[PDB]
Order: sequence, then C-alpha cells, then structure tokens
Amino acid sequence: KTRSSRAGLQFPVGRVHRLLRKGNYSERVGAGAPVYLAAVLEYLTAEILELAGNAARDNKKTRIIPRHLQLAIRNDEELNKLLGRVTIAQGGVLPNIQAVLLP
Amino acid sequence: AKTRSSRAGLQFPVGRVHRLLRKGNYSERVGAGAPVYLAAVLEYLTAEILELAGNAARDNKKTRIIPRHLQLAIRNDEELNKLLGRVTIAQGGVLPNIQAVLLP
Amino acid sequence: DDFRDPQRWKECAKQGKMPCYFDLIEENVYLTERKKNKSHRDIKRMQCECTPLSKDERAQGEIACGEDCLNRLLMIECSSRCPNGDYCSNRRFQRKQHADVEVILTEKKGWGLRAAKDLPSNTFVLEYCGEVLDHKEFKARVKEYARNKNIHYYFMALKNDEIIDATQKGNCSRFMNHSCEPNCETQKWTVNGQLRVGFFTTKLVPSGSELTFDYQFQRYGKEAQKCFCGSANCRGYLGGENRVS
Amino acid sequence: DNIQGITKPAIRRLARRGGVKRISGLIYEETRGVLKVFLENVIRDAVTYTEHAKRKTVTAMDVVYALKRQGRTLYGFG
Amino acid sequence: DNIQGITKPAIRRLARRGGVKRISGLIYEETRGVLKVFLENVIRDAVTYTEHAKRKTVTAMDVVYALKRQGRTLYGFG
Amino acid sequence: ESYSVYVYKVLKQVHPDTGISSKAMGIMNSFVNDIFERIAGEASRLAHYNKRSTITSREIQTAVRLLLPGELAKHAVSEGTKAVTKYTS
Amino acid sequence: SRKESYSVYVYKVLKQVHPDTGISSKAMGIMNSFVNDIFERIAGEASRLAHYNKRSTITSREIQTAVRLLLPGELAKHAVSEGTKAVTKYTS
Amino acid sequence: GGVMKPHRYRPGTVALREIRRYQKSTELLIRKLPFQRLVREIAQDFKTDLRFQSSAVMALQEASEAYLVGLFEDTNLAAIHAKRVTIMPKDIQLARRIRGE
Amino acid sequence: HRYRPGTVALREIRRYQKSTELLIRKLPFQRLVREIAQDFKTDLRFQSSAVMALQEASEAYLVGLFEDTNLAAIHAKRVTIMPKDIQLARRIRGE
Amino acid sequence: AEEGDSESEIEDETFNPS
DNA sequence: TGCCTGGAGACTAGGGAGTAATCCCCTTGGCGGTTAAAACGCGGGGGACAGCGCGTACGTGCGTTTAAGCGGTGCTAGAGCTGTCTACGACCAATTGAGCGGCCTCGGCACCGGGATTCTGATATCGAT
DNA sequence: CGATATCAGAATCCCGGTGCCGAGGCCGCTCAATTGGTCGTAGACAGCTCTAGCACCGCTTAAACGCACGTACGCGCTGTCCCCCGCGTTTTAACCGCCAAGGGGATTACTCCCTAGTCTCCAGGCA
Repeated sequence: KTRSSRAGLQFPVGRVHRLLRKGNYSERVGAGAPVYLAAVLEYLTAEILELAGNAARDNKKTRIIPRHLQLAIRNDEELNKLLGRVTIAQGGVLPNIQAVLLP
Repeated sequence: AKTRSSRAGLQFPVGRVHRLLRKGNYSERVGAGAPVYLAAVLEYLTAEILELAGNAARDNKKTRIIPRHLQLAIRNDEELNKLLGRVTIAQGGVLPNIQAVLLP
Repeated sequence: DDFRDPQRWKECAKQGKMPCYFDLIEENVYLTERKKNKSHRDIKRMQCECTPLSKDERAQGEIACGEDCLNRLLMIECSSRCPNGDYCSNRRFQRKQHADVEVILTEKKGWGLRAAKDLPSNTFVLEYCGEVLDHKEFKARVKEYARNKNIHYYFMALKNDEIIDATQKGNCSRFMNHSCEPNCETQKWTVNGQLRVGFFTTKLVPSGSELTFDYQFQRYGKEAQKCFCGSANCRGYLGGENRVS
Repeated sequence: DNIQGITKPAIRRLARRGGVKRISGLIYEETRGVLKVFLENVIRDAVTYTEHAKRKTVTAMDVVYALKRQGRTLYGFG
Repeated sequence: DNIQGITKPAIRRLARRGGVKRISGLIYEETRGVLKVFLENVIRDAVTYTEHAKRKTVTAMDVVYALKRQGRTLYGFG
Repeated sequence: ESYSVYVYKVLKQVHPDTGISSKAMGIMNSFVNDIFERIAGEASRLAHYNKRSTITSREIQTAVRLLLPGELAKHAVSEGTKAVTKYTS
Repeated sequence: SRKESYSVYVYKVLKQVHPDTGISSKAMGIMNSFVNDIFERIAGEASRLAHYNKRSTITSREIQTAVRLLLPGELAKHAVSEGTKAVTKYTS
Repeated sequence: GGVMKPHRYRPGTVALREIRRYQKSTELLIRKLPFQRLVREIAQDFKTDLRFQSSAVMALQEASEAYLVGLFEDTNLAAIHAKRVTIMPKDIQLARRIRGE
Repeated sequence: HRYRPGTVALREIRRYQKSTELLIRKLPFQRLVREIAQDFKTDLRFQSSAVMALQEASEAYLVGLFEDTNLAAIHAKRVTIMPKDIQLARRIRGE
Repeated sequence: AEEGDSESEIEDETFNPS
C-alpha cells in the first residue's frame, strides 16, 4: 500500500514529498509535512470541483468546462479572495450589470 | 589574503552574500560569480539611493541623511519609484503634492 | 361581427364588413426558410436571473418576470428554457396572447382598429404577422403588384434581408392606421432567436377608442399617396419628394 | 471599544497629509471601518507568526512579515 | 505599426464584456496605448526568460512566468 | 508530470457522473501547482524566519492559516490534521 | 549574540558618494531593510530562474537575468554593467 | 405607397444586449491574426528574429483581454461615479492611477 | 480677522506634508491594536517597535488611500471627499 | 424537445486519461 | 505484450529539535503633573446638489469592402534530449583579520528667541453712468 | 454707483545662542571568511531526431469600414440651502517623567529521535 492510502487521500503524497525535498523549500523535510500538504491540496481541489460541478448542473450540463470553474471561483467570496489575482483561460466574467445602466 | 570583495573591487561583502545565497536555500549550488555579481548590484543600488539622498540632504541643508531624504530620493526618481512603489518608509512622510483644482 | 369561418362570404374585395373574401392568416409565414439562424447558438442561454416562485401563484403570487425581468427590458422574450417554465409572463408572442380589438370604418382613408375595453399603457396588442420576403422577391412583388391595382401596400422593412409583406395574408393588425398622435407603437421583439414586430400601447386607451400608431413610412413607388387623419399636426404626404430605395 | 480613539482631528490630519482640501462628516466612521479592517488583516497574520514561534510577545518582525506578506513591505524595522 | 489592428469594434467588445454601456470616441487610442504598455511589459519579460533559456521560440511558459512576475497569474497554459 | 489523474479521481467523489474537459483539467493542474508553490514557499519562509531547518506539519499548518481565508482555512486545517492523524497510525 | 548588519558597507558606499555627509540610525535601518529586501528579491528570482531552466546552480548569469527582470528602465542597464564590471575584475 | 419601418431600437438597448452577449460567452474577442501581428511587432524591439509558440500568443491574448476587461470594469465604475454613463479617457487614467499603475 | 474657507486647509496640507511625524495619537492607536489583537490570541504582549511598525504601516496605508480618494472626489468634479470616494478607491484598489 | 448546437461542445473535448 | 521507474521497507549516522534552568531585557502596569489636543458651539462661505436647456457625438442601422480563419501543402529552424567528460563548486581543516559589540567623545541638530518678509483679506482713486 | 487697487496683522522664515544625545570613531576579540587542497557531478558541449512553427495560397464570409441621422447624453450655468470650515472657549487625557515587578525571550548543556542517504523489493502503468 502507498502513503496515500495511509493518509486516506487520493493525492500523491510520494510526489508532494519528493517535490518538497527537491524544490529547495528547506534543507530537510518532515514526514508529516507532505501528508498535511497533500490533504490540503486535495481538499481545495474537492471544494473547487464541488462548486464547478454545481455550476455545471445549474446550467443543466454534465461536463465541467473552464467557464464552470470561473463561475464557481467568482461566486464564492473566499475562493474569490484567494484567486482574485488569477486569470482563468476561457473563464470570462459574471454579468454584474450595474443598476444605473438598466432603464 | 585579499578578500573576495577586494579582488572584485567592491565595498559590499561578497563573502556574506555567498553565505546567504548558500544558506537561504535559493538553490542546491551557488556559483563563484553569483555572489560577486549580486554584491555589485546591491552596491550599485545603494550608491544610487545614497547619491539622491545626499543631494536631498543638501537641498534641506542637513549634514545627515534621515528617513525623509530616503523618501524624497525614492519618490522623486521615476526608476527607484517604480522599483519601490509598494514600499512604506518609516518616519518618511510623503512628497508635497497639492492637486491643481484644490488651490485658488 | 368578425365571424371567422372557412366559407368565404359576399364582399367587393375590400375585407371591410366580412374579413373572409380573401384569405387570412394567424401567424407569420416564411418563403425562403433559412438554416442559418441565431436561435441554436446565441439566445440559447440569455435568460433573466429572476428567482422562480415555487409555491406562490394564483393567490398572493406575483407574476414571474415582471418589469424586473432583464429580457423584458431588452425587448427579448424568454426562451423555452426560462427558469419560470410556463409561469413566465414574458412569453406573450409565443402564447398567442392578444388584446380585445374590433375592426371598424372611421374615415374615407380606410378601415381601422378600436379597443373593445379599458387598456393600460405598455400593454401588448398584436403581432404584425405576414409573409417574410427575401432580397429577390420583394423587388419583384413591388413592381408586379402596382399594375395589379392594389389600393394598400403592407411592406415593412424588418432587416437588411427580411421584409414582411401582409398583402396576401395578414392577421388583425394589418388594419392599424397611421396617427401623428398615436396611442400605440411598433416595437422590435426577438422571440426564440426570431425577430418579430409587436404593437404596444403608449397611453391609456378608453373602452371603444380607435387604436393607431406612428407609421414610420417611406414612399418607394413612382406614385404619391396622402393621409387624411388630420388630428393636430398631420404631415399628410409620405416622405416628401424623396427617392430612397 | 477603542476605535473611537482614532479621533476626528487625527483622521483629518491623515486626510490633510493625503492632500484632501475638504472632508465630509461621514468620512470619519468610514475611515474607522477601513482602518479596523486593515489592522485586523495585519494583526491576524502577525499573531499567526507569533503563535508559530509559540511566543507570547508580538515582535516588530512579526508585524513586518505580516506586512511583507500582504505586499505592504515596510522599511525601518528589519 | 500593427497596433491599429486592435479595431474599434474589438475594443468596444472588450468594453462590453466589461459591462460598458456607452463609449467616448477618444477611448480607442487610450486603450491602444494601455494595451501596448501592458504587452510591452509582458513581452519584455517573456523575452528575458527566453534569452535566459538561450531559446528563440517564446514558450507559453515564458509568457506564464512573465505574467506571474507581473503579479497576474494565468491558469490554463502551465 | 501532472496532478491530472488525481484531480479526475477526486472529481468522482463530489460528482460521480460529471466529466471535465481537457482545458478545465489544465486549469485544475495549474491551480494545484500554484497553491502548492504558495504553501511550500510560505512554509519555506516560516522555517527560515524561525531559523529552523525543516518544513514540519506545523509549518504547513501555519502557511495554510496564513494563505487561506477564515472558513476555508479551518476546513483545510481539519483535513490536514485528520490526514496526519491517520497516516501516523 | 552577533547580529548581521549592512551598516559598515552602507557607510563605506556613503563615504564614497558623499564623503562629507552622514546617516542617522533610522536611515541606516531603512538602508538595511532595502538591501535585505532587494537581496531576497534578486535571489528569489534567480532561484525561480534556476528552477525553470532545471538547473541546480545559481550562476552569475542567473543573477544577471534576475536583475534584468526585477529592475526597471535604465537602472537595469547600470546594474548589469556594475555586475559585469565586478565579475570581470574577480575573474582576473 | 411604400415600405415602413418598426421604430429604431431605443439607444442603449443594443448596448445592454451586447453586454449580455459578450459577458455570457467565453471566447477571445480581439481578432487573433491582428493581435498575433501586434505581439510579434512589439517583440521585435527586444530581440531580433524571434519566433513564438502558438500557445504563447493564446496565453498573451487571454492575459491582455483579462487585463482590459478588469480595466474597463473599474473604468465603468469611474464613469458611474461623477454621475454619468459614458466611458472617457479621464476614467481609464483614473482607474489606472487609483489601481497604482 | 478670519481666514477664508479652505485657506487654513491648504495651510494644514502644507504643514502635514512637510513634516514626518505620526498623526495618530500613540496611546489610542496602541490600545486599538491591543483590543483588535485580543481576538486572535488572548493577552498578547507587544514589543514597543511592533506597535510603532503597525502605526507606520496603518498611516502610510490611510495616507495613500486618501491620496487616491482625493483623485476620486476630484474626478467627480467635487472638492469634498465622501464615503462614496473611499468605497470607489477601495473597489478599484481591490478590497 | 429543443437543444443547442453541438459545435459548442466540439471545441472542448473531455479529459482522456490515456 | 514487458519491464522499468518510481515509490515504499529497513536500516543507518549524526545533527536538528526539544527540555529543563537560568539570566535579565524590556514590557506592563502604576501614579501624578503638565499642557497640548480633542471636544464642543457657533456663524455664515463656499460647495454639493438639483434642475434645466443645449449642441453634438454617440448608438443603431444600413450597404459595401476587406482580410480574418479554414484548411491545406511544404520547408526546416531549432526544441528537445540524449551521451562525454571536465571545469566547477561542495566540503573540510587549518588559519587570521573583518566587523559586531560595548565603549566614550563632541558637533549636528532641535529648539527658543526676536525680528523681516509673506501672504492673505480687507479698504480706496480714477472711472462711469 | 463701477474696476482695479492700498494697508493690517497672523503666519511664516531667518540668524543666532544653547545643550543635549547619538553619530562616529575607537578598541578587542570572537567567529566566520579565506586559503589550499581534494573530490564527485552539473552542465557545457557535440551531435542527432522531428515537431512544431513559419511561409504562401485561395476561398469564403462574417467583420470591419464608411456614412446616414436622430435624439440622449454630457455639459455649462443658475440657484439654494446646508454643512463644512475657521475660530474661541472648555474639557480631559495623551504624554512625560521615574519607577518596579516579573514575565518570557534568548541562552546554555545534554538528550534523543527524527530525517537523509543508502540499498533492495516490487507494482502501477507507457505505447
């Protein structure tokens, strides 16, 4: 069994651990660090896809395209804060037409 | 035993720059020319800001450079201002600037 | 009095007292149907963000897609995929929703329409239904029909390549007359990706009053026509001595 | 409650340094809201850095690090 | 002088995506100026990364890195 | 290398029947690489600022409580703690 | 315990550019902050460049490109010149 | 007689329609070939005989349009300020100056 | 004798731009910090320089915000800054 | 009963694990 | 179809992380005086604000004209990356002077002081109605 | 009575006298920068493989261009009314001063347990 199973994760703890060691983040890396980081990245991936899948179903679609990721990220204030300086290819924008523009 | 700074003709500490490049975990290895070049650039930007700050000190008729002279150096020069546009300088104040529509 | 029956009656080809001497139509018919439309791609998802009421209807239930409906403000009817389903009030053309109106004779200019009951402003009256002409047949219809002695011509420029012609067949709106002080106007409405023209009230029309709109007419033929309404500031002549199209 | 301690004259003096010739009486409560939001955002991080070292005392470096973290690099303390 | 290829209706279209209802006729040159400045800043850095690699083709990585350096992270090409 | 396969496997937990396009996958791949670098770079700074020599779970935990917003931070911290708890068993 | 500071070097450069001028410790503290910050910015970009080229060594060239990406305008040309000039003397 | 027209769309009705149209879709707005020439042109000033990955221009266009959209959104807020509606250069210059560019 | 409206305002602008002192009173700001902070960790101790750094950063932030709000009011052809100008300067600054 | 143009979906294919 | 690389299992050396004890820097709390700033009130000047009317420049529309994309054929620069091997940087001991700390010394500055010019905000001659 | 000006008097900036505190130079010695040598490997170099990028061509057609023209908008001005500024008096707490307690950050010796580096097994996955 892989470390992912011991952590109860889908994400590759082996690769995270390898990248933390090889990416010069420190002269050595703790064994708990790649597990905790893998779990965090996996969790945010799930939260993003939960919201993108909802946005797809709210459009009655069955496949997540870039727009569903943009709609998902921009409709939540916290993910919008985290990803407020991120351009998403093929993302577009929320309508948000200002009231003084409507007749 | 001429120090690396002497050998490079710099005033800045090439030895210390080499230590920090090695122990700051920027990379697995650090070439011998890297700390020399980096020290030389830090020296250049230090000379540039002190040039403008000393000039500002004379313009204020002060013998010493206080934080205000650094602020008036950095904010007047277009290139230092772009390089440091996000920096806050303690005890530095701001450039005198009154918008045209406000005065009579 | 209208008596819309499939058996044609006795009239001298003027459709004035019996609208069934010639042939009449209930919706716009096309001649050169296109497989190059807007409907499948562009209008497919531009619906209003109006939250659908799920339990408040018929009693203390406000109508879905009122004047807050963005599509309504933009002169677009909601598509079949409107979030309100069949409770949407912005699908009036699609539902064949008309107003109570009668066709009568008022002036020597011709027949016209009157409101049978009280009508508020911004009330949808009728769609301008007719035959949609192409670039080739419009310029043929105009030059061939003048020598056929038609008294009225019902050509309306819908787009660069869409011209409505109510000459052979048209619904009850083919009779709305020109007024310099009108109570209705001709609005361009997009329905399911199809452009349509609709008549809408501009002021409060009392029960039994004549309905009229501002004919934004032009004179295409060699002949000159004149209007006899004469309310207060009637121009009387179509387009001056212009030569447009 | 201490946010009222950011007095009307102090907000005015900040506006004056900012070159503001005239100030609406509604500016004071909005400046308070904006200042409190900014300081909460910086202190939450400076306290996070403090808790990391398990220290009881917030240092000048924790404040600098929280500011650098927010891109507000502050010069004069480290 | 290909900056004129950024046509009036294309600029309008970007403004429409931006929710702009009405546009002044002077905006087209201001927008061409602003876009040329933005691209100058991005391309100069993407080229810097390209030269460091001793490459000649500017890769999508050189662009994503230049944009990331500019503080505008781009997702989709990395 | 890419996190793509793990992203796709994670997608089936939250939405067992939905698919994801290649471009959207490219976005999720870029997003994972980005947040990885934000947390790892921040953990690197946290260790260096404390003159420590190793990135521990505590360093990741703080780099998260710093990087993520308030409610999301509490959730991420909970999943990180639970993962290290099971892994140490 | 002995703490790192750029004070003596900042002062040496000061005594080269304005020999009849001094500098207060608040200003020295700012100079320290500036040299430390710019050091971390240049070294951080040199690190990132090494990572992108998949290189283990930060060389004089990684520093050069980092300085070029980081500094604006003509200031970048001067900095790259001073760097090359010092590396030239150090090579001999 | 002759032809008549439905009245002209009220001003702003097509503008709001184009807003909905271009906010609803996700696609590149600037003509790809003209933009690819602009990108090559300004690259010539920095390095002679450069070449580009196709994906690199796609990325530069996504970045440019995301920048101009974020710019026009803040500009439109500037134009809604001052109690008006029409975007003007003074609004772009203000959005940039406030943003910090 | 009385100065005309805004004359002393322009005079104050010059006095406060020409100086470098901290405009907020030290004790009120220090207590504000200690009251906001108490809600992240209980009874936190503070280095005097920590409070000083927080005040320097807060005043530079508010001064820069006011400089940008001034341009907002000026853009609206006004001279008086109002909440709508701060809220615009922040929305464009990204907050 | 009514559907949109498939070209909308052709421009962005599903993720292939192989 | 095979097999290979990546990942995990066991052990290993040694050095980073942690406890327990202590010092003692500097922070929190305390008190009271001084005096400056904040609070509080007021009059009335200038500005926010609305309303109105006006001139044009902006959109909405149309017909005409171009060149943006498809798609295709064809060249080949140069991206990618595999092997060699050598100049390089990492590491360690033995070594020594640079530069941090803790120490004075004295002149640069902040400040008090009284007068000169500045500026602002009125008051007044040639003008004209 | 009009249009374009004269003096008061609060602010300000200057030239000079003062002392105080911190910038600057000094002296010691820690400790880390240097030297000199050895060593393993990162990457410079030479060379090959081909996939992407560049180039020219032609059709098609939707887009952009040019111009019509109507009327909504942005603008300049008039008015008013209200709230903000400038100022004087009153209220009080911010700041300075000296002080003391004791917390708790920085330091130390020693322990130990954790990770890196190594070597071996083997299973998930490229066409």
